[PDB]
Amino acid sequence: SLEIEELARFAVDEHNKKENALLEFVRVVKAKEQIDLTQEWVFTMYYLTLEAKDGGKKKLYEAKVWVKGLTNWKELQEFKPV
Amino acid sequence: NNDHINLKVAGQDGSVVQFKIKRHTPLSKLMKAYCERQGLSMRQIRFRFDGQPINETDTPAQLEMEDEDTIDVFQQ
Repeated sequence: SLEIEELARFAVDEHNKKENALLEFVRVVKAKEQIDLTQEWVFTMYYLTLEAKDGGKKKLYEAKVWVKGLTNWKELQEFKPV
Repeated sequence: NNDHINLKVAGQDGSVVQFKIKRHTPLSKLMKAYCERQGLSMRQIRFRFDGQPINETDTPAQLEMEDEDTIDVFQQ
């Protein structure tokens, strides 16, 4: 959950930098880590539901964050509303 | 796509670790990845599926595992 908020912060920061936005990171609402073994290289996908105040107004945002390798050893891939 | 399935590895501690794997990939790949992920050693855990022990050489397809099934892990 801590390691996951550090990811969610990064997702928000990249959404802002990729789209010139001023989103307000609140917290992680839902989170799944899935380890993908389908390729030569292991990677981990994060599927995050976080809420962020747009214009101060609370809204719910979906984020997919790609990670090379396993977590305990990064790139935003999608960021949308529900 | 249908060659890929989602699997969960459930521990006695109530930890659930989720994997996407090809059906004909040996389960050894998932086991060793699970170990490294959880700070564990292979020589000290065993895997079961439907109460039966799992070989490293076995594939999901030989065990007729389907999307969303759970492998269980215990201390050896």
